[PDB]
Amino acid sequence: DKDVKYYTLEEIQKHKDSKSTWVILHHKVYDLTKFLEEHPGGEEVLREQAGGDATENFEDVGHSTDARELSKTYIIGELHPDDRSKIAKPSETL
Repeated sequence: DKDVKYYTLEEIQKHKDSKSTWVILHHKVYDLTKFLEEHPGGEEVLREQAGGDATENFEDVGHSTDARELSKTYIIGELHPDDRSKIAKPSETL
């Protein structure tokens, strides 16, 4: 409600251990901890790209033109602008 919650890619990569699961959908960190079983599909399918690159594995699924907007109420941030100043050249590395 103020701020970008710019989360570093290190931070997000921890979030798949037990409960806390975040999933990234076009330079946006979506928190889906309270959307695992609540997701109409299963649970583990979100976890398949927890703490990283869920983009390609989400837009491709082509959800709808109503539900993908709903994700915005679950945006907890986006890629930290240091690292994301570097997407420009992926050369990611590393």
